[PDB]
Amino acid sequence: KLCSLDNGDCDQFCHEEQNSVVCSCARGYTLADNGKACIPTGPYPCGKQTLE
Amino acid sequence: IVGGQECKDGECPWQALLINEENEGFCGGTILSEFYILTAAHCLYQAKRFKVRVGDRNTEQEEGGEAVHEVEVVIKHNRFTKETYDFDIAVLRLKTPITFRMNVAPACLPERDWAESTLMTQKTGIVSGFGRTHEKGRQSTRLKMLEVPYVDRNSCKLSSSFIITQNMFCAGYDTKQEDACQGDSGGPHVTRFKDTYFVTGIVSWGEGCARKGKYGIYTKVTAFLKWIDRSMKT
Ligand SMILES: Cc1nn(-c2cccc(-c3n[nH]c(=O)[nH]3)c2)c2c1CCN(c1ccc(-c3ccccc3CN3CCCC3)cc1)C2=O
Ligand code: NA
Ligand code: NA
Repeated sequence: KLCSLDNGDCDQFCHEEQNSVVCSCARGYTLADNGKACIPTGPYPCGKQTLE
Repeated sequence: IVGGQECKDGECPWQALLINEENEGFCGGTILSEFYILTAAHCLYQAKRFKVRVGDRNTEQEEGGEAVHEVEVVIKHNRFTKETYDFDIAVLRLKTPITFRMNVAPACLPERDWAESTLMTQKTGIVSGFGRTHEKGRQSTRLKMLEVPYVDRNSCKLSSSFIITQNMFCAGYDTKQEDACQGDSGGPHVTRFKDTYFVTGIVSWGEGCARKGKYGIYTKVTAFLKWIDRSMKT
């Protein structure tokens, strides 16, 4: 299933490479050590509501 | 927006408002970065000279957090025509960068395939704007939002009098009398994925507003990502 099974456990972008899940993030985010989560590089990252 | 709910503090930070010489909102926009606004091409005919208001939630009251930005470059899609409403997309480069704060933050641009397989396949997206609250009405002074179901491509074309091209998509309700309206044009259609809002559409047109058996027509943002990317380099 890979990316079809819960987005490949990716926070954002899911790709399939050499029959495996490869995650990536939009600009302003860095991919975490686990290669799954996306970490904002600074204040006001894209697509986050400013509720706090 | 007909029906829906008001955008509460910090809920729709990517909303931009195109304002004319008379300082009245006429179209919406999406904040992409500190220098770029995404809007509909048809919006560029609604006013001779226009500025971009950000962080505005209520037009009657100067919030302080609101900022007006002048447009340096208007990057309009050459394939746009009022005859078909196809390619209803434009990118605006601002003279000064937007200051990100509460109610001022950009929406994410997704990657093409993932947006199509993962975002477009979600049950709903959120449309927002300062457009008409009833088909026959005045522009809203309050920023509104509305969760709209993604509509099946076949149902979409059957619902319409006009040709629904591959650069367009339907969203809305067949019976529930809530939808975007005149003035919401060029505004955001965003799809939430794990608490991150990605820009999926540009309010384009509709046969009146909130009419039964009809939907909101949006410019499919995925179809113009490279064009969008290229525009942000100029
Ligand atoms: C009052 C009003 N609001 N509004 C609007 C605005 C924004 C959102 C929504 C919306 N979102 N969701 C929902 O229900 N409505 C509604 C519209 C109107 C009037 C009609 N119009 C429209 C209708 C049809 C076409 C068109 C379509 C295809 C080809 C050529 C054309 C253009 N040609 C055919 C006709 C002449 C040239 C253009 C404009 C609108 O879009
Ligand atoms: Na205001
Ligand atoms: Na409808």
